Amino acid sequence: KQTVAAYIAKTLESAGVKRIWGVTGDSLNGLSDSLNRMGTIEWMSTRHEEVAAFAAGAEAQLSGELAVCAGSCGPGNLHLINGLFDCHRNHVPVLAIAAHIPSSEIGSGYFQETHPQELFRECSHYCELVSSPEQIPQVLAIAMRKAVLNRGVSVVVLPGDVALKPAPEGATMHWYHAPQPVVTPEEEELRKLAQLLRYSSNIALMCGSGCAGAHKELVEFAGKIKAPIVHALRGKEHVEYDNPYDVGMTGLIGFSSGFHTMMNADTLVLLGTQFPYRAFYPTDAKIIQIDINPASIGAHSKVDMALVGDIKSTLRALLPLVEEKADRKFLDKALEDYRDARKGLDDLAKPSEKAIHPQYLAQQISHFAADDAIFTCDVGTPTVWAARYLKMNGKRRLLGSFNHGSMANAMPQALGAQATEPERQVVAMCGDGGFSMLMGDFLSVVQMKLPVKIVVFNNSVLGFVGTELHDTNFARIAEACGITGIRVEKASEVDEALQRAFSIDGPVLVDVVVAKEELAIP
Amino acid sequence: MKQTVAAYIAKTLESAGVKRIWGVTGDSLNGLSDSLNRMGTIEWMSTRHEEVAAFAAGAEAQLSGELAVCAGSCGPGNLHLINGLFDCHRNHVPVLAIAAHIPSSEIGSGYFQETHPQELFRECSHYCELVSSPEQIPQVLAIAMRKAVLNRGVSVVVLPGDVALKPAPEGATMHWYHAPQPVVTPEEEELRKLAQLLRYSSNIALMCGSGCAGAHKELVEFAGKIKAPIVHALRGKEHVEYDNPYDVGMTGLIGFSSGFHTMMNADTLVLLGTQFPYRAFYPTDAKIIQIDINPASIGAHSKVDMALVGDIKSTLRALLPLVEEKADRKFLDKALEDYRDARKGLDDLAKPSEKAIHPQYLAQQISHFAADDAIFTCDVGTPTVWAARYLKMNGKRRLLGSFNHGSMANAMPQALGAQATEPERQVVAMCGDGGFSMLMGDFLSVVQMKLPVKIVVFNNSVLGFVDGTELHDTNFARIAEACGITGIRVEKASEVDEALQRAFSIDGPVLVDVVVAKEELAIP
Amino acid sequence: MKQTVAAYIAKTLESAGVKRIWGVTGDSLNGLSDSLNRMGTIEWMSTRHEEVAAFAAGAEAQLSGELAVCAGSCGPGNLHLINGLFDCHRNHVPVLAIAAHIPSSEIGSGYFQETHPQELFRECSHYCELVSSPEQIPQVLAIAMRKAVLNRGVSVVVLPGDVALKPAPEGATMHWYHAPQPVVTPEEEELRKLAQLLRYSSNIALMCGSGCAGAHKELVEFAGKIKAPIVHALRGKEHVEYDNPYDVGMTGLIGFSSGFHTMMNADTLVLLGTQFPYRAFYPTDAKIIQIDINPASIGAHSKVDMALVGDIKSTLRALLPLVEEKADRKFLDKALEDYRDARKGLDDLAKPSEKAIHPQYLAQQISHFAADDAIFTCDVGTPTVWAARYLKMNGKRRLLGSFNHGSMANAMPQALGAQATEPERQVVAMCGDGGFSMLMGDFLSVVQMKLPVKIVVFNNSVLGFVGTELHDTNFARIAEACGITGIRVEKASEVDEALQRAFSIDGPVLVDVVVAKEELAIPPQIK
Ligand SMILES: Cc1cc2nc3c(=O)[nH]c(=O)nc-3n(C[C@H](O)[C@H](O)[C@H](O)COP(=O)(O)OP(=O)(O)OC[C@H]3O[C@@H](n4cnc5c(N)ncnc54)[C@H](O)[C@@H]3O)c2cc1C
Ligand SMILES: Cc1cc2nc3c(=O)[nH]c(=O)nc-3n(C[C@H](O)[C@H](O)[C@H](O)COP(=O)(O)OP(=O)(O)OC[C@H]3O[C@@H](n4cnc5c(N)ncnc54)[C@H](O)[C@@H]3O)c2cc1C
Ligand SMILES: Cc1cc2nc3c(=O)[nH]c(=O)nc-3n(C[C@H](O)[C@H](O)[C@H](O)COP(=O)(O)OP(=O)(O)OC[C@H]3O[C@@H](n4cnc5c(N)ncnc54)[C@H](O)[C@@H]3O)c2cc1C
Ligand SMILES: Cc1ncc(C[n+]2csc(CCOP(=O)(O)OP(=O)(O)O)c2C)c(N)n1
Ligand SMILES: Cc1ncc(C[n+]2csc(CCOP(=O)(O)OP(=O)(O)O)c2C)c(N)n1
Ligand SMILES: Cc1ncc(C[n+]2csc(CCOP(=O)(O)OP(=O)(O)O)c2C)c(N)n1
Ligand SMILES: [Mg+2]
Ligand SMILES: [Mg+2]
Ligand SMILES: [Mg+2]
Repeated sequence: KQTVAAYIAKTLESAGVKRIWGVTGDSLNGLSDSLNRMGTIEWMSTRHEEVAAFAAGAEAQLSGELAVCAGSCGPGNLHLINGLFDCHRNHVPVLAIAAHIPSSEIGSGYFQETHPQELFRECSHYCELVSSPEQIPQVLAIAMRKAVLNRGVSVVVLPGDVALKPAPEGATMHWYHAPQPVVTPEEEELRKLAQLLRYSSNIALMCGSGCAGAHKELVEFAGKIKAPIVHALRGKEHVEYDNPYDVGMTGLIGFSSGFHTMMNADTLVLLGTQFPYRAFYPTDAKIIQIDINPASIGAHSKVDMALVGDIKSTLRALLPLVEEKADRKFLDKALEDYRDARKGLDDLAKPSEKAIHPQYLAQQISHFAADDAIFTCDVGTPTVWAARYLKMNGKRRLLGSFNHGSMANAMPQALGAQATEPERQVVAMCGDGGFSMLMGDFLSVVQMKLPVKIVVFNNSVLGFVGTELHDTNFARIAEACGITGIRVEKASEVDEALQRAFSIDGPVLVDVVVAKEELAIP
Repeated sequence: MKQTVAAYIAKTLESAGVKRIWGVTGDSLNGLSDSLNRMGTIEWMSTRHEEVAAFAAGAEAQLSGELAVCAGSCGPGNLHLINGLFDCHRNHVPVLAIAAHIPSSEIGSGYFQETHPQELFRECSHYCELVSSPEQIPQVLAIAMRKAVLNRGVSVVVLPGDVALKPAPEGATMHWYHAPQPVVTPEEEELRKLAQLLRYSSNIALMCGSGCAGAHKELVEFAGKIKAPIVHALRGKEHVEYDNPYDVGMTGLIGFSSGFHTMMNADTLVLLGTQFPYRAFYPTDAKIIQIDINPASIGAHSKVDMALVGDIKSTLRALLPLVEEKADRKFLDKALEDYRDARKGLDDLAKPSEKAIHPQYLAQQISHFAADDAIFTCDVGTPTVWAARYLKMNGKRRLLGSFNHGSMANAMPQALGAQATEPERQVVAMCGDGGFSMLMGDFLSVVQMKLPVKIVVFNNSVLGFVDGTELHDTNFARIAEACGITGIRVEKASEVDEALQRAFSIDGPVLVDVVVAKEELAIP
Repeated sequence: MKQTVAAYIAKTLESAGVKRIWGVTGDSLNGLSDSLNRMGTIEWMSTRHEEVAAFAAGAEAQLSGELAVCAGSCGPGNLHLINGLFDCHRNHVPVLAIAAHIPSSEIGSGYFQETHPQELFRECSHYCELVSSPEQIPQVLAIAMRKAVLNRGVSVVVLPGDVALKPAPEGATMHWYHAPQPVVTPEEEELRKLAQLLRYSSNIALMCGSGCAGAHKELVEFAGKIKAPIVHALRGKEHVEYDNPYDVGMTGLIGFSSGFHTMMNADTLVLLGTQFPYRAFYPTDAKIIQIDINPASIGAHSKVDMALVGDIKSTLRALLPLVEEKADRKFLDKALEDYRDARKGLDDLAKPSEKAIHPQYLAQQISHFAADDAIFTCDVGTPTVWAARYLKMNGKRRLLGSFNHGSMANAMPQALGAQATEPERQVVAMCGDGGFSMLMGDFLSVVQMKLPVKIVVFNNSVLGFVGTELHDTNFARIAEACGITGIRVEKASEVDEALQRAFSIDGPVLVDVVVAKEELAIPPQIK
């Protein structure tokens, strides 16, 4: 004998969830009451539910495990929506509990009435209203299983009255963790691919986050066929380290070596990528794509050969079939292009008496941040600088809103990262627009005591792609909130400001006045 | 080489091997019709109601294992597809629907025939998008086709008639690379855990669904190794219920005692590739193990103590060598004995009589006289019960229905698709009188398309599965004759054998209108 | 009152005056069937396809002016209603759809027959909600019924079969108060402005749609006062094209020259209760004034220089005394002359011949021999063209079609609803061969319900309006096999007697008329 809400909480507990992110409301009484009497799952109270969703997404990204957020009826859960798009687009396992108005009032135009079970369809792969307690075991099981195994958001919509009703007595709360299966293409398909590669030249690999966990195989594959690698942004943390074949990125924020290697390839292998910018794929090259998701195949380019498979096990099965190629002209030219490009990048990142080049600031962040720091970066120029200047190493992490493309993601994600890894350094590279767009949750940094290092790229503008922001002193604002604030205006002050911020035993905001820059590198 | 968006679509489908498109025309489909006529390779199959086009395409996809296509004109045209598309999607068969749409310039104004197909079809598809711009078509079509084929379901492309007539992007490619399913099998560690669990479990039953298609050999070997009786969900019947000494029937209301009891009494239950939806028929204190390729199926209709994601064939192949042979066969032997009793009860109901024709007799005789490799379709209603209980399967015969979506009137439309896909093969539609008359207009398609379907109407002059249950008494044989198809009216049990034999021999379509009694479901 | 949710619904409908519910049963409808049986007042009308139940309910609501109801079982059952509900909603007729739903405990699990009707029906309704809890039903049903009747369109109530069987709330009331439409008239200032504008406008035409229903007298008086020819949109035909010396026909592709030119050449155009959707047929150079009760109609298919919200009857009554009589009638006289030419062209196409039966001859003869108060329905396709051009209206006859939603196969199903609603009245369905065969199963409903519909099939063995070839079918033979009289007509000389026979027979009849391919154009009259 327990409530529907208790059944949910116990089942989550069994699946190993550690916390739920949200803001309360009366519609969530059943859930709050369960959490209080359970005393194991921790409630993380944010100032805006949007931030709860972002934070849960960051937690799921880092842990590889189901994360949970919740919102009260109407406006409460509606506030989650932009953060849930980010979670879903980032392919991270997140369950959203959307509390709903009393079921008796549905359809009458009631106080706070919305229809969450319709609103959230696009940003989830499962979304249903629990009208009856008898639904909860099936609805919760499918929701959790899809969130974890399909890697995305599931939404359970729970009227507050239904939450307080008795759960079905025979229902079980134990959760069996089923890992991903091994997914690899048919042997014949691998043989066909190997044969194709045998007779292809000037091959480049475009690698995305689907290569996570396959570093060793990827590097061995590139070396075997002599293929330079370019990586999509979400592949950066997984691909751009211990990798003599990596030659950068394309797209507008990429650089010349990535751009040319991609354009000039005669054969292109897309490995676990969704890189969306169609005009950056070459016009006449064979294109081969390997992905676990049929929906990704052909999404942003023609495809001459498609294979469904997980990158790690596909490459393991493929490697022994692939003959080593001696011809390395294309690779050598790409590497030479890369050397030139990096040098161009580096020339932009120097100290000056004029104004602080944000690329200098980003470079120094990378230089002084921990060996295993977790970085988040706001959509806007901070994404450009992170892409171009953060050095990855297989331990560091980079989170952003790279697919959904939302401003204001950095600090909220940092919040989730820091709570998930309390001992780890977390550095939020924020825009002034981004930081102020969800500024209220700066107070969460204090309230939750999460030592997040916030660095604001204060260009007092909405700089990426004019439209001015009033000269704001964020350091002063931090101090007023009870967090250490450091105002940086001279390039010579940068090094010491970052070192101080990182050493302080607590959260810090470094407010750096930076120059407006350009995207292209001459 | 300039070409229209519609031509680009048609060429791409041609390259993917599509042979026909099912629909009814309209002006909003001019682009498409024009290019099908120019191309002269994909055949246009014109039905009387677009709902039937969708059912038929689903039957084609079910039988061929390959992408099938249907189309509808703007507004009401494509809207007519919807019930059939639910059936396709629920049956997990690869179908592309081209929904022609009003001219894009009139969208949002309350125009003649305005609907929003890109919203309507969300639920019965895994991909559904409006093509506003010619520049979309290569990506939209690629994703639509790839998802339909590999995710096994319906994709919808909504195409305003004016956009269809615009130039396709010049660099777009129309060649289609056929990517087969991957091999999907659980990690080794998980298989060893399962093997260990089975080693310490007793009284194991297997509940097998259509996910076992292609895995017959492994399934039977597995059951024999651990001594587990098999019960099958309805959509597993054609794949599981033959050359199988472990099979003990079905549960659910249309199942029977042996299936019922074996399921209820098991201490360990292994769900293999099944979505069997009737929650109260799963046992209450059993360990439940479920193997499925689709995370959404896991735990959908029962608790799950151990879940594994994997394809049945490849999972059982990897699992078998890890599983120790069990000597204890009491549970299996008792299930088999139950089964012997149940099958005798079933047989007692299927006898000729002077009173009235027992539909179960009729079904039994259909099974007896139909070809070794006949394709059967059956209407939702009593014909589904009789098919389930009396059609003998053998690894060549096929059974199609609307088993998940549960729509009346599916049998003849599916038969239409089956017959066109396999022109040399015998196709037998087991129809209800409600079902047949609900989409009766496409009976004319049987003549127009010259598809020798054998239609057998279970004429109980009622909506018998379930006020408004009485249908005015109707002679469907007479209606057939008036349409130019042979009609045989059967009212005495003694006439059944010869009526079926004549129908099956006739070189053309035939409707056999059999007056059958009302029957109870339970069996004494 | 101890009763179930379904019983509460049935009693409330009974109190609102509903006489019948159209549908096909299913187990998910047990609660409702149960209640209807026990009540014995509302009649269940069983069709062969639920799509037909929806069309038929729409026809009933169109003719009676009152709430009509249809129902469907869970999943495929109610899903089958959808195309007919689009027609109802687009025709602005009050219809409640009861969509039975799977047991609420199975929702979200991928259950047998699972759909989400509360999402599917959003576009073709102005109210659509799931009843999860018995406590909802009084509010949900009250809003559903009120919106259907007063907003004139479809409301959908989605009702899981288990919830249907639960107790209704004990204090709920089942009595229904009928609230009529309010009087809606523009503010006096706006009428004054309009009158002033008309005073200084010339060459004025009126484009009149079904919003003019009930305003014939005022409309004709208004046109005469300012000397404005009237053209009518198709759905205005039955309301406007009779006892009207100002009416000069229709535009659009199926309209004719006089309508076309009057519309194109006007310097001032007044849209009265119309949604005429074909944008290119509005004049490019004229002042446009639109009066409508629905803000969503204003400017939907043309620019608008002056807009007024009001009901046509009230608005014209308040406007007339403000409007000065105009002496200048050149524009009107020219339109009337154009009209005389156009009707003559129309008439020349409607002659008997030994070659083949011109469908326009067939339509003309239907109009000539049908009752003076017949109800006509016509399939989307050529029958709509012929009805538009050849049916003579008179203020008693009615014309139903699928004119906005534009669905094939509407004619016979609408005829079914019309005949049941008016059992003593002659109902003539002008069907296409495509239309008739597309929902042919419900031909059996004509027998089962014993509705004496007169079906006339324009058998051109093609999908003629717009892969169009249909195998030669003999529908008369099919009728006979179904137990209905069938008359096969192949010579023009046989038409007159075939129609007279069909209309006299005390029962339903199908007249299968082999007709020729035609064109929309009408050759000009001497100039
Ligand atoms: C302001 C801004 C500018 C940007 N500009 C650029 C730019 O110039 N260049 C750039 O590159 N990015 C840019 N982006 C980021 C860009 O939008 C995309 O987010 C990114 O390029 C996609 O990276 P990915 O392909 O790894 O994406 P993901 O979305 O992470 O794709 C993962 C892919 O791998 C597949 N996959 C996952 N797991 C496996 C597996 N085990 N085996 C096989 N396949 C698997 C998935 O199905 C999916 O297709 C920008 C972002 C922002 C905010
Ligand atoms: C009137 C009527 C009465 C009915 N009553 C009954 C009844 O009493 N009993 C009954 O059993 N049915 C009954 N049904 C049918 C029932 O509703 C379901 O259709 C049926 O039980 C489900 O069968 P299944 O599990 O094969 O379904 P499917 O939907 O075919 O299930 C397939 C499952 O296998 C998975 N899968 C697919 N491919 C693979 C693979 N390669 N490897 C691993 N997994 C895979 C899928 O993800 C899915 O979960 C009735 C139907 C009707 C119309
Ligand atoms: C094959 C085919 C071809 C067609 N071609 C043509 C054609 O060539 N020409 C043609 O005219 N039609 C044609 N149509 C029909 C056409 O599509 C439109 O449905 C029709 O023109 C609309 O007529 P209406 O304005 O009366 O429409 P309705 O939809 O009946 O619009 C009524 C309008 O009045 C408003 N209203 C209602 N009540 C009141 C009131 N009391 N006071 C004020 N306003 C009120 C409503 O809000 C609405 O704006 C065709 C149909 C078909 C099937
Ligand atoms: C919520 C949201 N609003 C608007 C945009 C459009 N947009 C993208 S980048 C950007 C500028 C971001 O400003 P800031 O955070 O200050 O970053 P900057 O580029 O200035 O460094 C805007 C307005 C967006 N991506 N998301
Ligand atoms: C489109 C549709 N309408 C209604 C139902 C509910 N229903 C299920 S079986 C049935 C009666 C079936 O009639 P018939 O085709 O004659 O089969 P039988 O009478 O032999 O059971 C009905 C009305 C349904 N499943 N699908
Ligand atoms: C359900 C539906 N499908 C398709 C269309 C497109 N369409 C419009 S008219 C027509 C021809 C109708 O054929 P028929 O009923 O025989 O009429 P006619 O031949 O007299 O034009 C078609 C197929 C439609 N409007 N509605
Ligand atoms: Mg900025
Ligand atoms: Mg029957
Ligand atoms: Mg025709």
